[PDB]
Amino acid sequence: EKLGKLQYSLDYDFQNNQLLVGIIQAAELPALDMGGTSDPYVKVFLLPDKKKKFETKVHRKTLNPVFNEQFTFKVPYSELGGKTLVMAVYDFDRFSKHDIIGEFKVPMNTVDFGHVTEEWRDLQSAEK
Repeated sequence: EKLGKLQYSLDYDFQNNQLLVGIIQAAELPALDMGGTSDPYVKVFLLPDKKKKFETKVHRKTLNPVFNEQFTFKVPYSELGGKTLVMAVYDFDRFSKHDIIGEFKVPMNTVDFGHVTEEWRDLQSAEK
């Protein structure tokens, strides 16, 4: 844990009233596969905030992958106010015990979805 980072650019399509979380890449998180690599997968959902578990495409034998991967957040900015953005780097290792790699906790009230949210966001240690 203390995962490294995942830089993103999250945008709003407001006339479907949904947020968009198009990250970039996560970099150099611990390997859960038999090749000193991982098969990254990002869990992205909220509570009654929008409990929509979306999923990154699995990046085989690399935990430092760059997708620019859209986390579909079907909640308006006005609706953001209550909402809690949790994001979870999870390794789908298809065989062994799946280790949760990392996570980040992102409260809506701190995230400005006026236009495009571009900042380099770090994967913090998850203990799940």
